[PDB]
Amino acid sequence: STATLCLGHHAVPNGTIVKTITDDQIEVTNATELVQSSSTGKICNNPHRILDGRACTLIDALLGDPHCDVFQNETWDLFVERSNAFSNCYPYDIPDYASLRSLVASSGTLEFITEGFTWTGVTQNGGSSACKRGPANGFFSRLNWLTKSESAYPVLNVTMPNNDNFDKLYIWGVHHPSTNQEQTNLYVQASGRVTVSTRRSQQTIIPNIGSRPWVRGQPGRISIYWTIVKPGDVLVINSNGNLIAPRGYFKMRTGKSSIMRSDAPIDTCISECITPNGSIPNDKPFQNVNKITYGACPKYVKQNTLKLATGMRNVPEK
Amino acid sequence: STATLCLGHHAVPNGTIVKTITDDQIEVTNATELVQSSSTGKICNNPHRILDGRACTLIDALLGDPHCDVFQNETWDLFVERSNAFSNCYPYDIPDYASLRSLVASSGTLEFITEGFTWTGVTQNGGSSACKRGPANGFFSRLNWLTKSESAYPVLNVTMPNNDNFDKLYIWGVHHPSTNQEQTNLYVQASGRVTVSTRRSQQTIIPNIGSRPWVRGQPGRISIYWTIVKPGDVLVINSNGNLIAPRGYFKMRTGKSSIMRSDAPIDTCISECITPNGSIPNDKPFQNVNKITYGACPKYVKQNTLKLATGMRNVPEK
Amino acid sequence: STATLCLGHHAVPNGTIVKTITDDQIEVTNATELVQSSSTGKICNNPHRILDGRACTLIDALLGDPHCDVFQNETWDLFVERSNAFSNCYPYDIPDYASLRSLVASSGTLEFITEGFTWTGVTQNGGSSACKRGPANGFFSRLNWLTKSESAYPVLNVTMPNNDNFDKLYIWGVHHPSTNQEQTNLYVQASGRVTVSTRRSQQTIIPNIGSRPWVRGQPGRISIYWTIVKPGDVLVINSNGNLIAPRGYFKMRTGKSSIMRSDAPIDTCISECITPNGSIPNDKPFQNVNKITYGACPKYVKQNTLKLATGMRNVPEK
Amino acid sequence: GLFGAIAGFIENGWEGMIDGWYGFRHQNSEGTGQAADLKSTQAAIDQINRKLNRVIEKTNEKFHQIEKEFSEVEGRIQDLEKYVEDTKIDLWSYNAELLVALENQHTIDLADSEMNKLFEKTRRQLRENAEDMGNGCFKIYHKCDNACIESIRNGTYDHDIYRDEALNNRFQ
Amino acid sequence: GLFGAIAGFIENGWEGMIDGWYGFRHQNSEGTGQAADLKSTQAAIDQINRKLNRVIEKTNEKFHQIEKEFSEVEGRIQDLEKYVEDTKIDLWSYNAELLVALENQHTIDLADSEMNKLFEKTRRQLRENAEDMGNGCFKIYHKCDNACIESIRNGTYDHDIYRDEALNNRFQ
Amino acid sequence: GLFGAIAGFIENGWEGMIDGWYGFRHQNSEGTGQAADLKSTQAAIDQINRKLNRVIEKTNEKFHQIEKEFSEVEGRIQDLEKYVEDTKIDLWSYNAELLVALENQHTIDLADSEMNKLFEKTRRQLRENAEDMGNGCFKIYHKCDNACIESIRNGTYDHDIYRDEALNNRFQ
Ligand SMILES: *[C@@H]1O[C@H](CO)[C@@H](O[C@@H]2O[C@H](CO)[C@@H](O[C@@H]3O[C@H](CO)[C@@H](O)[C@H](O[C@H]4O[C@H](CO)[C@@H](O)[C@H](O)[C@@H]4O)[C@@H]3O)[C@H](O)[C@H]2NC(C)=O)[C@H](O)[C@H]1NC(C)=O
Ligand SMILES: *[C@@H]1O[C@H](CO)[C@@H](O[C@@H]2O[C@H](CO)[C@@H](O[C@@H]3O[C@H](CO)[C@@H](O)[C@H](O[C@H]4O[C@H](CO)[C@@H](O)[C@H](O)[C@@H]4O)[C@@H]3O)[C@H](O)[C@H]2NC(C)=O)[C@H](O)[C@H]1NC(C)=O
Ligand SMILES: *[C@@H]1O[C@H](CO)[C@@H](O[C@@H]2O[C@H](CO)[C@@H](O[C@@H]3O[C@H](CO)[C@@H](O)[C@H](O[C@H]4O[C@H](CO)[C@@H](O)[C@H](O)[C@@H]4O)[C@@H]3O)[C@H](O)[C@H]2NC(C)=O)[C@H](O)[C@H]1NC(C)=O
Ligand SMILES: CC(=O)N[C@H]1[C@H]([C@H](O)[C@H](O)CO)O[C@@](OC[C@H]2O[C@@H](O)[C@H](O)[C@@H](O)[C@H]2O)(C(=O)O)C[C@@H]1O
Ligand SMILES: CC(=O)N[C@H]1[C@H]([C@H](O)[C@H](O)CO)O[C@@](OC[C@H]2O[C@@H](O)[C@H](O)[C@@H](O)[C@H]2O)(C(=O)O)C[C@@H]1O
Ligand SMILES: *[C@@H]1O[C@H](CO)[C@@H](O[C@@H]2O[C@H](CO)[C@@H](O)[C@H](O)[C@H]2NC(C)=O)[C@H](O)[C@H]1NC(C)=O
Ligand SMILES: *[C@@H]1O[C@H](CO)[C@@H](O[C@@H]2O[C@H](CO)[C@@H](O)[C@H](O)[C@H]2NC(C)=O)[C@H](O)[C@H]1NC(C)=O
Ligand SMILES: *[C@@H]1O[C@H](CO)[C@@H](O)[C@H](O)[C@H]1NC(C)=O
Ligand SMILES: *[C@@H]1O[C@H](CO)[C@@H](O)[C@H](O)[C@H]1NC(C)=O
Ligand SMILES: *[C@@H]1O[C@H](CO)[C@@H](O)[C@H](O)[C@H]1NC(C)=O
Ligand SMILES: *[C@@H]1O[C@H](CO)[C@@H](O)[C@H](O)[C@H]1NC(C)=O
Ligand SMILES: *[C@@H]1O[C@H](CO)[C@@H](O)[C@H](O)[C@H]1NC(C)=O
Ligand SMILES: *[C@@H]1O[C@H](CO)[C@@H](O)[C@H](O)[C@H]1NC(C)=O
Ligand SMILES: *[C@@H]1O[C@H](CO)[C@@H](O)[C@H](O)[C@H]1NC(C)=O
Ligand SMILES: *[C@@H]1O[C@H](CO)[C@@H](O)[C@H](O)[C@H]1NC(C)=O
Ligand SMILES: *[C@@H]1O[C@H](CO)[C@@H](O)[C@H](O)[C@H]1NC(C)=O
Repeated sequence: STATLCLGHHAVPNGTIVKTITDDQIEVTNATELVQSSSTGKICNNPHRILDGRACTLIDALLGDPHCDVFQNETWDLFVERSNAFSNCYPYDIPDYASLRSLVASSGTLEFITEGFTWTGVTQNGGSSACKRGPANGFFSRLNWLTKSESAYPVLNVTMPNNDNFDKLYIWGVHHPSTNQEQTNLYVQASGRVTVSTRRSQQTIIPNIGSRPWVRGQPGRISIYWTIVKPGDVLVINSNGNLIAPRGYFKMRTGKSSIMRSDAPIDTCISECITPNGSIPNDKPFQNVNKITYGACPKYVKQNTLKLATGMRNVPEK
Repeated sequence: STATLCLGHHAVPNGTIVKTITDDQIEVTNATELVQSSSTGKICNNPHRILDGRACTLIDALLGDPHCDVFQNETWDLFVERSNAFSNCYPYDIPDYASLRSLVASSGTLEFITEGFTWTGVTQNGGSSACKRGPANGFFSRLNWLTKSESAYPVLNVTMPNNDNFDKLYIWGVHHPSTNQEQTNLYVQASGRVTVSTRRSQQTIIPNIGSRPWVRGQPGRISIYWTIVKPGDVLVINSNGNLIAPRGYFKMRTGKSSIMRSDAPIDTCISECITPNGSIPNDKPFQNVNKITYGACPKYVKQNTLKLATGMRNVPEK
Repeated sequence: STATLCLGHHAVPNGTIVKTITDDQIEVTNATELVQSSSTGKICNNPHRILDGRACTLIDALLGDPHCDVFQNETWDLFVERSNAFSNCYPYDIPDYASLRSLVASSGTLEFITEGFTWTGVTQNGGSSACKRGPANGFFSRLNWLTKSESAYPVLNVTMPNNDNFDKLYIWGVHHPSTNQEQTNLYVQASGRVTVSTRRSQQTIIPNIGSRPWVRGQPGRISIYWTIVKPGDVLVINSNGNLIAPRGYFKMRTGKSSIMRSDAPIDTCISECITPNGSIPNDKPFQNVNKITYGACPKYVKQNTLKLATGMRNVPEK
Repeated sequence: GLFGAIAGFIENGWEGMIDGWYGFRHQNSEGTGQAADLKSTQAAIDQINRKLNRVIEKTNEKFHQIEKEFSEVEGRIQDLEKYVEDTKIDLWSYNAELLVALENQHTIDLADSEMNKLFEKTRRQLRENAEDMGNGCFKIYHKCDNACIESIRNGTYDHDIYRDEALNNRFQ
Repeated sequence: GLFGAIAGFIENGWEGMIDGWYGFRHQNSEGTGQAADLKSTQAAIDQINRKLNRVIEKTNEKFHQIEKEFSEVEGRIQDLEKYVEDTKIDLWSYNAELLVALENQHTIDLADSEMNKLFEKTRRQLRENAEDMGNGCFKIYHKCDNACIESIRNGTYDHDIYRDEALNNRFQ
Repeated sequence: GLFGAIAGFIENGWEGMIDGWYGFRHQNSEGTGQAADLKSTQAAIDQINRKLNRVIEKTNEKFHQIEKEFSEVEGRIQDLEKYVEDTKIDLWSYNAELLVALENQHTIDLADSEMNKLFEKTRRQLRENAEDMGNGCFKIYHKCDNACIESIRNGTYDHDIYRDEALNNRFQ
């Protein structure tokens, strides 16, 4: 006689729990994960040019530590510094180390162009037993340890023009003898001095004498400084003792290059996002892997799971 | 016999696309722009007291570079530095230039109050051809170049108390001769020294001899420093050579003053918000002109357009 | 025959005003406050270990200013510096005061361990009238003023290994004599020098002679420096004049320790959140008291009141 | 409100209903009365309470941070320290402003949705024995006594019992 | 839209309507007509205008801040200055994006709700004299001339006056 | 949900329903049956899918930034670098928490609304031939075989054909 038509919606056996504005816990038929919680443990090899420092920090590669000679003129979109890297050269110290490591990392190039420096009156290519290059005593590759020649040390005054359209990164330094005897013995003058200036700046640094803890057999140390010379400017280096001479310049460039500290193996895959814990998918809005990232990466947030509802509410069925 | 009454809503010929939570594209009858994306291209001379550097950097004006003496004691809500500004006085260098440019800009005034010198034993008002003051050899208006007097450079020791109720901004310097001959010739002592202190601070700078690239004919340079003397305190300058003396102080006020780098022309109009691209209306919540802004301004956002719906959904008719 | 049943909702006399998306002013039956805007005006003595600096600044406490010796080996979850704190010892300067005050604050411990340095050739435990430890002269408890002995002052060279499993914070300094007579009179040598280094950090300071404003009668100033020696490393101090020797080191710890500037009385109560204005409840999401906070604290916001509606709209009857 | 019940097709609220957020008032042979709907009221409160609890049981611990007040002028570094804090502050103030704004709007519409739910719930119970007068009232077309009115409120009402009587009164 | 009126059970909009947002359209003995509902239209307009004003009359002042462009490479300190500004910029960009998204979604549902409110306000007025044809139109089962329709639009329509006539047409 | 359909006037869900989110179930002279409403289901799925895509296909690139882990204690500058990243992190964690909260609350009401729309779409189709029993089912007062039910589900149901038969049953 009469018919009975009923309307309804579906439901699932085991649904998914989600958070709303009125439930930190309510159940839906289906949800999707907004937070990337897991990493592969490995760093993909490539949308990005990856350079594994191996046993070298970016700096030591920049200075030319003998074992870091392989990184000579190398480039990188992302340099990878390892936890077990070490230094096997002369004891050094860099005021504002972080900034140098940062600007070179950002530049992403170690292209060292050797210039024709004019060191008249001294002995070049200085070295030590703390930086062996094979059986012999060596020194940093991009540096020139100058010492006395024929019983004198000249008031050096050398000029080096940037007749190019790009910026030059000059990296030099001064040497800190362990004793006065060493000072006069190496540079003749009881007190040394290094002044490296451009029409835009100057950095007049004075050697410091005294005993420091033996590092690889050396009480002394080398402090390290840097200078940028803009196109149309000239570099003037004026020192009558204790100068660790440049051998040229590094070509500076702008891009997306950077540096990361990670022990994560480098694998052959393809992943936009890079974290110290490995590469990770960027299909999710957020991530809880590491706040350190590089490339196309999810915003790091503290929550480990964030469910976006993709189905109605789940209501059982009797 | 019967009637028919239909309820409806309007629609428009050409609607407006907008974004929602369930659509990145949906058409509504009307909407309004939330992102200010255009500038007149000029900086309205006001609410804000604007001051065009014209060719003077706030610093050069502070120091007193000859062509910048027109700015003597000027004030400003917003200083505008032009990209073609230049320096034509004695080659100088300021450690932490950024900070000084900042605290002065924030102070918004160049009010200079000359104080009683007390330079007994030296020659004052030293000058240079690199800082021509008319036909003559000049120097920064606010600085006093001291030199030997009658074959001797005293062990300077002057005191200047701060008996006022506001902080005083003293800006002095030290000179770096190009050679030893110059050093002794100008200051007699083979090594100069400048020590400016208060009961609260103390900064001692040592000159450094050496050759630097010629700038307007000079190989030497001046490193510039500053000191703030609080009320109740006193200034003491102690030097036996190489000091570039202060001539007084700058009044230090707090407010809404600031500085900006822009080549935008300063027209006559009224605009609360100023950007290097010019002024812009602040009736919208967001703006895409420049992240650099001064005054009541919309927040900067990457998006060049955000439409806020102001009417229902637009449903055409076949 | 009929019956009439009406449905309705309630309303209340004195309703509450709240803000929405379509109304900045609309009335609801009830709402709750989300902005903790008030104080007790006092800082609760618990949960956090609180330490009232009193008249002593954390620094002076660290250095060992006489009236600050009660603070020897003190610890704190939160150190509290007062506005009337004063320094009653020898004039001192600390290049980078803020960072020292900071790292020390975060370590939250003043545990000092006296080390057996051996100063051969000099006179120790030197003092000043500006360091009246009791009626007689004195000096910072943790520092050792060194002076000539039997008309000489050695090229000091003392080593101190870090054979522990933790980091040591050594704080030393250098003395700046008022005049040359003072320099040669106290340290014989006409120019002093202090060099403190590890296999990782090397810092060398050169004394700088001059007259500075009298403080507790002294033109001379002491500049303070610090040095962290990591496990497995070693400290080497080399000086032939002007060194203010370390007496040992401070244990360095990591935790939730911090410092705060206030004048708020410290009562006996329990408040998780602490602010300069005193403790304040943390049951509300936001607060308008002070942006400076310590502990589990509501985010500071400009808004002084934000009502969350907790009931329907209020529509009275007339 | 999206549902147009509260402050809508229901002219105004009852200051007299002090036992609930929702209820009925009736006028029958036996008199005029007023009960408050518990089920309905409880459902509004449970939702607003969970809504509230999400916003107030949460704070974050922050110990050593940066400084925020300075005794002297410094420059570059200090500027950055302030911008940072000022920036952070504006963004939370925005979050707070938005939070309540959103929340309050959903809160007003939820109370409206609950009122309406009770009304449709009631209308569906009455079937053909009553009509919606449009002022939030159903004109029940039969003699519905205090027992009949109770059966409607506690949801036991059998439209079949009064059906005939009502249709007679309706279509006459 | 959550209410399924606009772009829902109401096929489409009326481009002929230029003096209102919502309105009626009839076809009685006297022909056909069209009139905009001021009450309804204004309610939507008033709400959306308030909505708008909470977002436009507002901007804060910032004077001396941090530099944001640099002529030379510096390192650590500069990196931080850029990170800070960039971080700030993304957070606001995110806020703006989300504001319009939420706002718009709510604006579309609100306009849709106001349409439905009008429909319901009408249905209740007509009582048992009309039937919902399912397309936003009511079939009034009784001679309703221009006056009769006008009373409906102005809300003074007296359902009793036509109930009998109507009930006969409906159930015959 | 704001509409009171799902987890409301519709007691349960149908785990038996595997071809759609919404649907019809009947009982008539021929027996029972079940069919999913494609139109309805797709409308919800399409909306929710757009909602999702606004949140997944999107991430921005950041290369050189600031350090965030430190091997040594430094003080002022490092504090700022940490405060900055920490500040950034909390702001985003809050955004993520609020987005899903909002999104999910709106997703549950939308699915509920779409269920209500189908109910209304059905009620209007049936006109005076059926009655809402209050549980999401309609009692069709006339012999309605499989074909008759199908015409309803595919929306071609002709109410006139059964009006008389129905009116008799309803008011007798
Ligand atoms: C200032 O103090 C410093 C630190 O105390 C001090 O430096 C020390 O110098 C001695 C050498 O004079 C170093 O001793 C060396 O240690 C290594 C350990 O790996 C040895 O291999 C070296 O062997 C030499 O001596 C042997 C005798 O047993 C010979 O067999 C051998 O061929 C080598 O000639 C040597 O023992 C000591 O390591 C440093 N300490 C540190 C931490 O630097 C310095 O001498 C003092 N300054 C002055 C100028 O007095
Ligand atoms: C250390 O090295 C630096 C850099 O090489 C060096 O500085 C140079 O000094 C020379 C002279 O001492 C400068 O030469 C001058 O160049 C300018 C051109 O820009 C000319 O105006 C000068 O004029 C000469 O020629 C004119 C002819 O028209 C005559 O009218 C005039 O009287 C002069 O004869 C002159 O040639 C040169 O500018 C600098 N270069 C740099 C890079 O600064 C310095 O001399 C060296 N240190 C020492 C003191 O040994
Ligand atoms: C470089 O200039 C500075 C600044 O003028 C100068 O320092 C000054 O030194 C004088 C001493 O030459 C200080 O004078 C002292 O003032 C305080 C006042 O509070 C007194 O305690 C001292 O008392 C003396 O006189 C009393 C008189 O009865 C005696 O009873 C007592 O025993 C003392 O003899 C003394 O007068 C002056 O305070 C400082 N000024 C500042 C602000 O530093 C410095 O000496 C100059 N350089 C040199 C050494 O040439
Ligand atoms: C450029 C130079 O002089 N190289 C020296 C080097 C340096 O003097 C040293 O690095 C300065 O710190 O010294 C080298 O030997 C060190 C060695 O010298 C002996 O004469 C002495 O007897 C030893 O105690 C020890 O100091 C070195 O290898 O570093 C030699 C090198 O030629
Ligand atoms: C205060 C003073 O002595 N001013 C001198 C100035 C300074 O000595 C100089 O700036 C120190 O760096 O030197 C001036 O001269 C350049 C001039 O020097 C001569 O000795 C030389 O014979 C010339 O060829 C030429 O180099 C200067 O203008 O800077 C003169 C000034 O009086
Ligand atoms: C503002 O600058 C003017 C200079 O233009 C200052 O005027 C000088 O005042 C001193 C006395 O303090 C006189 O000896 C000079 O002759 C004045 N300079 C000249 C010649 O113009 C004035 O003192 C400064 N005051 C303010 C407004 O800060
Ligand atoms: C406003 O002025 C700026 C200059 O500060 C214009 O320049 C842009 O600068 C950014 C640097 O952040 C560059 O990435 C772009 O390449 C520049 N844009 C172009 C194409 O010149 C900026 O474009 C100006 N904006 C407006 C509204 O005119
Ligand atoms: C939810 O489960 C369904 C099954 O119909 C699947 O198609 C979908 O991908 C899941 N949700 C999303 C949007 O990921
Ligand atoms: C990199 O080093 C090589 C030698 O290995 C040198 O010839 C080359 O110039 C350097 N890079 C360049 C091209 O500047
Ligand atoms: C859109 O709305 C704005 C204000 O809400 C109004 O000023 C504008 O005129 C509207 N669009 C048009 C042109 O109708
Ligand atoms: C309810 O509303 C009034 C106004 O918001 C409010 O002040 C009162 O505190 C609220 N009730 C309580 C105590 O939560
Ligand atoms: C300070 O504490 C250390 C333990 O860390 C202890 O060895 C030393 O004796 C204490 N000094 C005093 C003043 O008690
Ligand atoms: C809190 O303390 C600050 C100073 O740090 C003061 O300026 C402010 O007015 C005080 N406000 C309160 C919450 O009492
Ligand atoms: C409803 O009311 C009637 C009359 O008051 C009563 O008999 C019946 O048991 C009630 N039902 C319930 C469960 O409240
Ligand atoms: C409503 O319409 C009727 C018929 O046209 C008219 O008599 C009455 O005055 C109207 N009411 C108003 C005030 O609009
Ligand atoms: C609807 O059902 C009827 C009867 O079963 C059938 O004739 C008609 O073709 C169907 N329409 C559609 C489009 O499914």
